Amino acid sequence: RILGIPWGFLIGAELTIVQSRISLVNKIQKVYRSQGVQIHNRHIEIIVR
Amino acid sequence: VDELICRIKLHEGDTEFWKRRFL
Repeated sequence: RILGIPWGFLIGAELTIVQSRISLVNKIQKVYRSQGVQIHNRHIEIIVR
Repeated sequence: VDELICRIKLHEGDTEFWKRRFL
């Protein structure tokens, strides 16, 4: 409702995807870090991509 | 009535306008 053609969909998808990736990695790493399991964010970022 | 419709402006393809509204 704010932006026009290939800007409402383009920018809206970027915001949703960036927000989803940040929360998905945090949620996954919250589980392993509470159990003392250390995994590099590289591996989780590959799955979440 | 159609006179009042005539003031509504479409901005399709105007990147500079959408950049201003993005800011």
